[PDB]
Amino acid sequence: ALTNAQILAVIDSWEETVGQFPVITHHVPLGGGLQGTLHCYEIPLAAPYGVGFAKNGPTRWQYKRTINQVVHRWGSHTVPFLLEPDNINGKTCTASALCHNTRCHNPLHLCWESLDDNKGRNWCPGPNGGCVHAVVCLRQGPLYGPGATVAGPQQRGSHFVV
Amino acid sequence: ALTNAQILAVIDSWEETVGQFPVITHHVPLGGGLQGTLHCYEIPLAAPYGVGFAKNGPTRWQYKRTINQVVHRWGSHTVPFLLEPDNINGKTCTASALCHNTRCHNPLHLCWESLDDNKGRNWCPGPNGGCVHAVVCLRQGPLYGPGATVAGPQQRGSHFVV
DNA sequence: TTGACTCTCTTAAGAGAGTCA
DNA sequence: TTGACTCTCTTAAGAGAGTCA
Ligand code: NA
Ligand code: NA
Ligand SMILES: [Zn+2]
Ligand SMILES: [Zn+2]
Ligand SMILES: [Zn+2]
Ligand SMILES: [Zn+2]
Repeated sequence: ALTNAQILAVIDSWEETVGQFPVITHHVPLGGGLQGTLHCYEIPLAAPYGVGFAKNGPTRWQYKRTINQVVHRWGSHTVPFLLEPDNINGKTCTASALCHNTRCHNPLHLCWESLDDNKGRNWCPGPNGGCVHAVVCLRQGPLYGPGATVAGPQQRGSHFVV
Repeated sequence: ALTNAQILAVIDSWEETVGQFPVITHHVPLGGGLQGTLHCYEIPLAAPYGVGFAKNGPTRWQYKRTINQVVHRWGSHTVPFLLEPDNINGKTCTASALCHNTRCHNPLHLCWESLDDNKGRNWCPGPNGGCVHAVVCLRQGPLYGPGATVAGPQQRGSHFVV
């Protein structure tokens, strides 16, 4: 098994490589009618992506290192959390993009939480609009708002009460 | 089936059958420290379920009627909305349960919206805690709250800024 | 040891369609 | 015509593992 030192070395190699990705400045809603700025470190759209990186899906990548003749591989966003517990409350931990930008690999834009917590950030009003997440959101979620509901609750007869 | 009169016939027969389901009272959080009461009309746990109804999955059912000697079938929760557009902004319309109770078929607890809008109601603060859904929620979402994040954003070196 | 491809799987909100009696 | 079962698929947030040179 990899030692703590080997794991830290893996995290260091990842940061050095991701830190050289193109840095894109984005203006984003924060909630409460305010605007902020996020700086995303974005993996390239096509190969080559960077030392150790390869694409396994349309917006999925993996990071690979060979140690003592053995090949090790991790999801490209999971590396910052290799020294953390990998489950909580019986649920698997997942890399959760606070910037909602799948190509970004900035570890300051990622957290480590259940898939339900991860998903729910899509609808959060944001750090200046009422976010109650203990690890606070960086921006208002892209899907927050009144929605586009086609038809509401309704009945034709009188069989039902609310 | 095809004509307006036949579709109205399907909706009326469905309302009559579901109107005989057992009515179960559920007390629910509304947000803002307040509580309300909903009356769900719950499909039985095992067969028989009711005229026209059959189970295709653990929490999935279908309604079936024979019209013009042909069998027509729909998802158990879609029948109230058979006269509505079946898409919006190029996204499929889905039956969304405002009471978050899958066995419930009370049409006063259903709406018709994209799968993203549907999912997002799981994290809404509720009608007394700040819901902004244009078709308003009936309760606070079951997954609303601070979350259980294991690790927050972090870096080991000095290569990244927020 | 490394790059650039290939394939299938998980979750929880939702679906369509076939086999028998 | 009606009832009671069987199977796989969709979406968008996430994953693991094989092949070849
Ligand atoms: Na996310
Ligand atoms: Na729902
Ligand atoms: Zn980012
Ligand atoms: Zn938040
Ligand atoms: Zn209900
Ligand atoms: Zn709401």
